[PDB]
Amino acid sequence: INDLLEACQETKPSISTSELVKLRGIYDRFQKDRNGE
Amino acid sequence: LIELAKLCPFNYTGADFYALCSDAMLNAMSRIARMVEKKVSQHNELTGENISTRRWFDKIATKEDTKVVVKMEDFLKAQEQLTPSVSRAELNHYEAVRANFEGA
Repeated sequence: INDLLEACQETKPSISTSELVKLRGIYDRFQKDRNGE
Repeated sequence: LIELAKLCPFNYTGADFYALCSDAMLNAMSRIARMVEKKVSQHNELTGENISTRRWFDKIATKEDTKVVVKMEDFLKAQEQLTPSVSRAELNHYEAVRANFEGA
């Protein structure tokens, strides 16, 4: 468990929040566009 | 069919209607496939004969089971799941094209 916690602390998101929110917005707009509303 | 015509907005295209009908048929087929699966599973116990769905498809999948029957709810549910394949912005762009190519 401790080694797992060390790995968790070391790990950082492969996606920076900027790209996360950008892609979320793009994908939501595409889903809505497909929904045609 | 008139109800479906009522529900559909004016952005649908022949591709959209084909996709909708395909999804409805797929839902009916999911119903049929599940019912055949229950047939096979239950018969595996009642007769104790674990006759895989293959043997049913070759010998016990009668014409009626092969027969495809669809219900309004299938098309309606697909319609709720349905999503047009073009943006109203693109429709307006093509309308702009039409305006110059049809009004003169």
